Amino acid sequence: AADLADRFAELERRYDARLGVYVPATGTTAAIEYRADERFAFCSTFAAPLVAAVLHQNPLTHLDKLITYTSDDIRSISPVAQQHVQTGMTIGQLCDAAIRYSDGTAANLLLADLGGPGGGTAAFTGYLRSLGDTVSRLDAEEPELNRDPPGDERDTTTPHAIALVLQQLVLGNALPPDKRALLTDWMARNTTGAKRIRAGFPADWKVIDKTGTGDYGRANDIAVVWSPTGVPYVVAVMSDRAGGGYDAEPREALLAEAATCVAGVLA
Ligand SMILES: C[C@H]1[C@@H](SC2CN(c3nccs3)C2)[C@H](C(=O)O)N2C(=O)[C@H]([C@@H](C)O)[C@@H]12
Repeated sequence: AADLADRFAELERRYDARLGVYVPATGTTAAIEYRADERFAFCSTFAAPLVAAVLHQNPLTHLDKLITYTSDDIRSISPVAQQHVQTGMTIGQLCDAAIRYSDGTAANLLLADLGGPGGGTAAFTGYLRSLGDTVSRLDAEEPELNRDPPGDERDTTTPHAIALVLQQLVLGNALPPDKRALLTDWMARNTTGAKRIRAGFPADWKVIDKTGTGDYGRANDIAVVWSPTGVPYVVAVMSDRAGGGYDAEPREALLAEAATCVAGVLA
C-alpha cells in the first residue's frame, strides 16, 4: 500500500516482469486487481481444475484405477511418474502427483483420461466453460503448453478467470463435498509452493495452492488462503519476464513479494 498498484508496478520494474494479480471481492473487501484481465500462460496451474474435471467426471472409486505408461510418455518434468513407470500409477496417484509435484506426465495422463479431441485439452476447456469461464483455453499438453510466445493466447488464462474458477472448486459447489475435499487436500499438501504465495502470508494463515512455471520467465501461483479466524480468500498471482526471451529465469521472489503486499491488505 502506497498504493497497491504502485507497489505492484515497482515489482514489475524490479524483476523486469509483467505481474497479474486477482483476489475476488468478499463481504467486506473489494476485489484486488492488477492486470487481472490480461492473459498469462497457465503452466501447471491448469492441473488443479484438471483434477477437478477428472473427479467430477467419474465415480470416486475411479481413483483406484491403475494407469500404465512407458518411456515415450515421459516428455516433461515428472518427479513422481518417472519413479513409477515400471509399475503404473492409479488415477489417485496421478492426481496427487499432478498437483503436489507439478508432474507433467501425470497431467498428460489425466488429460488422456478425461479424453476427447486434442488429447483431452478440448474437454478440459469445456470443463472451464461449464464453470462460466469463457476466457481460458488449453490447446497443448506438457511440455508444449509452457512454450507459447509472449502474447499468444494458446494455453492461457487470466488472474481474474482462474481465481473465479478456483473459488468455485474449493469454496463453492462446483464439486460435491467428498471430491471437493480430495482436491482441497491435494492442494493443501502441495510441495512446490513454499516460496510463492505461502511466503507472503503469516504462518497462522492456512495456505493451499497450485504453482506453475514455464519459459519466458513464467511463474504463477493460485491459492486459497484462510485467515486465523477462518475467513477464506482466493489469490491468483501470475508473471512472466518476456523481456529476457525464452530462457528468462522464472523469479519466485516476485510472487512472494506480490503476495506479501496482498496479505498486508487482507490482514
Ligand atoms: C517446471 C515444473 C515446476 S518448477 C520446476 C520444478 N523445479 C524444481 N524441482 C526441484 C527443485 S526446483 C523447478 C513448475 C512449477 O509448478 O513450479 N512447473 C510446471 O508448471 C512444470 C510442468 C512440468 O508441470 C513444472
